[PDB]
Amino acid sequence: QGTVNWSVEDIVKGINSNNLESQLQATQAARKLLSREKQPPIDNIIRAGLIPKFVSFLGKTDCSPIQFESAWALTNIASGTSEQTKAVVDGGAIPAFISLLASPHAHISEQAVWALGNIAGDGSAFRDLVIKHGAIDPLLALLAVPDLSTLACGYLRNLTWTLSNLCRNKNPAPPLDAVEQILPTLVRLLHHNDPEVLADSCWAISYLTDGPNERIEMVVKKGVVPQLVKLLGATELPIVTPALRAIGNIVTGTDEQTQKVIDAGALAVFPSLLTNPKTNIQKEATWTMSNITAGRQDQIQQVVNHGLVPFLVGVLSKADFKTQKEAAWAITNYTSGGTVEQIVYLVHCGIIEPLMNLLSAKDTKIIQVILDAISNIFQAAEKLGETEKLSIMIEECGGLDKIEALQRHENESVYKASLNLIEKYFS
Amino acid sequence: NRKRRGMPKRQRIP
Repeated sequence: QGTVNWSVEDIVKGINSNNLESQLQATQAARKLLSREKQPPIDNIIRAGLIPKFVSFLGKTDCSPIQFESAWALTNIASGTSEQTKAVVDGGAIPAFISLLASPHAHISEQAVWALGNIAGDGSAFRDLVIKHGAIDPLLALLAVPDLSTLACGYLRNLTWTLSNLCRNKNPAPPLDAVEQILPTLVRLLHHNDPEVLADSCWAISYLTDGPNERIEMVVKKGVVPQLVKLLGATELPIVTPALRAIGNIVTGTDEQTQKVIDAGALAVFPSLLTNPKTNIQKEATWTMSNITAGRQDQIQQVVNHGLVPFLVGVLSKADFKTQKEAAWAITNYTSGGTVEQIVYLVHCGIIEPLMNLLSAKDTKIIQVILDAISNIFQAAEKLGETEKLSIMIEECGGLDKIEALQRHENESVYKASLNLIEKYFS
Repeated sequence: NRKRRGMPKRQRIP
């Protein structure tokens, strides 16, 4: 009640006094204003020019409470818009917070961790700026214990989250040496028993694997794939989501990198993923599948062996359109690099009808994708001399009607392929 | 074929 609902001008008055305790009192009052969920007066506090004062309070070693209160107040200012975070940075908060990482008071170093997390989370520039100030060493030292379980849950969760922000964002991606420096601790967090630490550890790994093959390799070589695959089967959605994202990122790389995902036993989880109630999970799982069917023939064969083709037929038959679109890609990739037998197996699974039905979609791009898949399947049928057997299949399900109509489509690329099919296999 | 590729801030409340 003492420091509850102060006016900004009273806070300004207490902070401008030459009384450290008065300043502490005013700072707490500011912290409480900024701690409210309904429109905290962040811009009002900034306009009052209180930031430089807060920053100086960070270095008041003899008055830890005011160190804590200002750190908390600055954290919440830094949690706002880019402009508001910039204000905190502009005040010299970065080095001051990094100095607090070594505080003997756990709740104060934690607040510093939290603050740096918000600053780094703004984007690439501030992220790299926090790194240049040398935040990584002191951050990792806080996690350098024989067993993470001895750390307070909240403390560990904050450390993990802040680290994940240091791994986040592109253009540019985090510095290579920074990633290398962080990875070993990150891998360790990836094995912790706490659901929130696991979720944010997966997000970190997902950020790191979201780039060129070299970035993917840095992570893969650390041997995290088996663990990712395991977390991929976790019950918690917040864990599955980032885990799937990471696996999805990894299979966009080389065939060898993709193979590690397969060897880890990832495909066995996909019967669930491809039928998951959360559409975002279905979409990303199908997307992941499309990048696997874009692999080698022995990898396509692994997809067949795990009985995932029927699941692709299902998603193609019924699913959120965005998911169905990833399924169309999955089939086209499959038919592009697959053997004749593998492609034939596709048809026997019933891929044709659900494929034809999606030719009624208004998305020009999916029509192009489907038409290419058809071409590929006919080419496989040509080597068997059974193109006609396919023509009847497509005709009986009302596919020919749609291909014919696609000749009067408005898009150049579409009708070209349409008539090519029409006059080559249907005349 | 080829392969196709694809909260940051937290306020501390009571």
